[PDB]
Amino acid sequence: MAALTRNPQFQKLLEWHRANSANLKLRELFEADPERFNNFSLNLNTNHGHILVDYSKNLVSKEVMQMLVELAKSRGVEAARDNMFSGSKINYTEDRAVLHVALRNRSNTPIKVDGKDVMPEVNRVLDKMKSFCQRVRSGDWKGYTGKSITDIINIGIGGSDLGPLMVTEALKPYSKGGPRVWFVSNIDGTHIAKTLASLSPETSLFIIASKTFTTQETITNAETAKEWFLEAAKDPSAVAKHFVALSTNTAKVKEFGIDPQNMFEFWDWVGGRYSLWSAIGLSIALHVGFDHFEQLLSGAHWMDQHFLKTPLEKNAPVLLALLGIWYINCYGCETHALLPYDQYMHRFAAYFQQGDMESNGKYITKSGARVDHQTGPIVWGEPGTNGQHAFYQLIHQGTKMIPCDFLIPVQTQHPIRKGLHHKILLANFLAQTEALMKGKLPEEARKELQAAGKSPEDLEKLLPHKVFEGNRPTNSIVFTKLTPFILGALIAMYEHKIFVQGIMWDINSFDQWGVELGKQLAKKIEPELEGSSAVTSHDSSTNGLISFIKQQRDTKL
Amino acid sequence: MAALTRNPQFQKLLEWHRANSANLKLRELFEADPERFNNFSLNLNTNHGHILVDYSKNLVSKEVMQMLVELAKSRGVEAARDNMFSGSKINYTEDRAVLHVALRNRSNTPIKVDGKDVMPEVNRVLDKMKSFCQRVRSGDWKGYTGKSITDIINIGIGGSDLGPLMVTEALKPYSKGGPRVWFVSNIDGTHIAKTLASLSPETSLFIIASKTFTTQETITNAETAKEWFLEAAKDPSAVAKHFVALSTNTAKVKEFGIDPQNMFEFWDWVGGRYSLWSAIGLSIALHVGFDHFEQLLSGAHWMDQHFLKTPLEKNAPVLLALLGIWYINCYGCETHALLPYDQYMHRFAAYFQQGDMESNGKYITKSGARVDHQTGPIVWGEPGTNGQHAFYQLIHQGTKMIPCDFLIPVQTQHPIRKGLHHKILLANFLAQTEALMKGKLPEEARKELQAAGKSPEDLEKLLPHKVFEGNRPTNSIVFTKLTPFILGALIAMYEHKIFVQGIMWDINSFDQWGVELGKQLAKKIEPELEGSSAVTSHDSSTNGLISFIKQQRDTKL
Repeated sequence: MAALTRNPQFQKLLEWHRANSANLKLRELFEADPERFNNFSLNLNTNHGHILVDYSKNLVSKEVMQMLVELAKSRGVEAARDNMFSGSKINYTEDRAVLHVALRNRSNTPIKVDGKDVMPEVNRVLDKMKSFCQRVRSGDWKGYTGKSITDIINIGIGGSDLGPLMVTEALKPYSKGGPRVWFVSNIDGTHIAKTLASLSPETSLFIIASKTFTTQETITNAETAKEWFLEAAKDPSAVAKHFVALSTNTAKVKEFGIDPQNMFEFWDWVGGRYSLWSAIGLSIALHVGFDHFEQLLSGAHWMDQHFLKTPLEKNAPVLLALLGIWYINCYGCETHALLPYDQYMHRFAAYFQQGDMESNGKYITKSGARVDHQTGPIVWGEPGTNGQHAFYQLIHQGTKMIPCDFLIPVQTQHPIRKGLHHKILLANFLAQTEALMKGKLPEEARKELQAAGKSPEDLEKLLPHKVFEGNRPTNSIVFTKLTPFILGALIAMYEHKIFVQGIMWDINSFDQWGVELGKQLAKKIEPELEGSSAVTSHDSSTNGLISFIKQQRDTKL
Repeated sequence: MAALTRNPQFQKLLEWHRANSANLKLRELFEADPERFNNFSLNLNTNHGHILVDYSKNLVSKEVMQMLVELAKSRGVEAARDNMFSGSKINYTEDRAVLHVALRNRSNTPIKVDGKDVMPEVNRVLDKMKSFCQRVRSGDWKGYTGKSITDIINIGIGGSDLGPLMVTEALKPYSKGGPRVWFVSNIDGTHIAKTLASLSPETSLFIIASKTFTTQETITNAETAKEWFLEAAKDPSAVAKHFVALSTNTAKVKEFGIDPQNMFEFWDWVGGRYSLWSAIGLSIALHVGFDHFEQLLSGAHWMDQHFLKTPLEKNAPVLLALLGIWYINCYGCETHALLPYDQYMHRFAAYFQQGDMESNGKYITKSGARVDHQTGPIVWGEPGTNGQHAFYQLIHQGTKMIPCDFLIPVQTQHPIRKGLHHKILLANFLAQTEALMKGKLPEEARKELQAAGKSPEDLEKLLPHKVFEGNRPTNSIVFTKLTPFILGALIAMYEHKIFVQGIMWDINSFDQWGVELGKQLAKKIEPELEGSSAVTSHDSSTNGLISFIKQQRDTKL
């Protein structure tokens, strides 16, 4: 077996689930205990707003929570956490530290890697970012014709794209006085082409986000951008005015035409999917200003300290992680839905698809043994209320159990019509989790059908269709306002949730060996597509698809 | 029990799966049979491009496919299809026809509901759409100060939002000369506020899209837009120059204050999630032109005819449906990933979240029996290569089985860098399904590590992490180019896939009773949010969350 399944606290939990989970009914749990909300929620005061983590609408009793906390302890969560924070090389397959927490370590307490404090270098790069932000935002940094920069274009993939995109989208109201920001990520030529179409080479600055500065899709996009730029500027020395790098590859950066002074460094202990807090967040700082970026870091730091200092039984990321374990390893739920009732947060779910799924979509444990249990879930979701009119039909009346996190700010950034829109938004946020829990009983639906004037025959036929079984569990995460600080705390909270789950599963949340095979095979296919010759080097499907491509690419429609 | 589970062909299939499925190995299937691609793919010639549906990388043999087709016949798929196309009231809980196929019936062969041909009214509304599009796009239609329209704003949610948004995004290259299009859907005031901030009341045309014309989000947004407009125009007669309605509800459209000549009608037999083909598609036609809209309809019509006339064994939507049944009801896969390698198609997956999940997220059958089997899957995805660098780690090396549809056009709309970007995009499209199929054996990974110069200790430690188990099934759907016609065919193909699955499960794909409870409970909560007094009328969680909102809404941040 594996570490988790051999653990006696896990075995006890699974045994309890087998014998008792059918007796867990949300309606009954609330009726039996008026203190349920009080006992199954955390009201966190950050001093910059409150975050309420209400986990009371979950299929758990006091005893279940106790068993879950005991399991976290006996899986080594507390020790593993302290090891991360101290710079221990917990990314064991790559022999690397895991120190996104250092990037936002506002206290500046030394954190050592190989006996050396990383904080001076973290702060040196932050200082460089601040200076660059002043130069660009003030208009002092001039393009090749002497004009101020109006547009920033981040070119990067995965961890170099999703974070900056999600955060600038979420913090749009804080971008007054900032340049417009654009994100190019797909190798699909559509992405860069449609972006460049709306830009002037005179006033556009490109940020090339790549640690190695050899990333294929990113560098291809970067080179396309440079070609477009040079068509107008006709001067290779002008590239330094319009291109900067988030990288450590000084030689390659200089080769590209970028001034090495404008290379913003980060470190091997910064995972791509944990990198927005580093130099990778430069586009955030440019867009909303460095002050707001520091606030984002500070919110994450607050949550880091919460995670570090708080007993497990009232520790927010730990409890979220444990509820996830309960649903994944005991109920067997494949997915986890993130449903923010906030249009600004429209890329939040997509961000945590990488954060969660690339971290914990794993199957080999620390010992090298294959797991004999489930690991990371499929993360998905769309903002409310839109989801209600798209897929909530399935959540309410389908055949899947789907743990959902509902998220909302109390205060809106746009209190139009004396708060009418936000009142309705809040009402829907509250109603949906209430509905998911309560359902609608036959006696309730029957009276509605009778009042609607349905015949006895029609009523009988329609009745089961109108019944909601309910008992569908949710978390509700409510926060004062979606400020840079609060957003930072929320992202960090989920980062640590993912960490806790990874430790409990005995997997490495911080490597990504599963991307290698696709990369290898793509490099082999690339040169085969050129020219008219038949490709026979693969399986018949791959060959057949290539044949179709070669036959169809010249057809005039 | 239910119709599917009681069916002897289904029980035979399930028994076969139990006894034989573990012996299905994709790598070996391809090695043993050079004709595999040829035997498990459909190359459809539409005369306006080809669509290759390659299902050969699925965990199926000839025997499995035979059993699946026999099951479709035993479940009465052909008769049910014919009933849909003939105007029979197959939406049995609402006693309605299901006639999205009539909307795009280019042949104009009569389709009767209640003994009356629907085609004259379908065509009357299309003619009205054509005339209106000509007037607006030409610049002839003037706003209240006498200026041409520059911006179109669709206000609607769910079925009245997702289709037009997805299609205008996918067909962006065909929008040159057309007005800018905006989509407002969320009640969240951010959505309308940020849209209106970028617009002038003088040159903006609002399209209020709602089947019922009573949806709270849509009517509230519409009223907010009207108030903003009238603050500038100060003349109720000016509304007729700036507001049109797409609806079935003439009375409510009139009540809102829109001229009947500004109403584009559709019918009760047009489901919201099947409505883009109707008047609801007005924003598409305005953006890309009515000619391109007609091409979209024509593509759907081609696929409708394919579905209607083709033997099941060679019928694309039927085969896709059956493969889905195989994975859902035999393998127990919760999800289905849609992965278009096309940035323009970035909202395709989101569209089919509604299309699939709202249709087949059901639990009551035609006989009134509760299902004792799985129904509709959770649909999700992001376009390649973006999804590729986010979550494919889990697809390759997690603990979930995830059927994936990979989609790509052979010809790009933007063949920049002499086709370099598209070459890389195609290579990745091909490599990923190859990688998912093939995997990488321990001995293959061992040789790679040996060649890398790894010590025996370092090799043994890393080895298991580098293994890819493979045997992960995919469909590859490749088409000549993403034109309006081909897009129409692709959407219709999935519509019919969803239909076939619904018939086989004995559920109603065309109602949506599961959205009612949330609406009811939100109406009750709305007035409770007003004032500072505590709410005690709900469960303690709902009460506690309301208390938090009331306590936090006045804090300065």
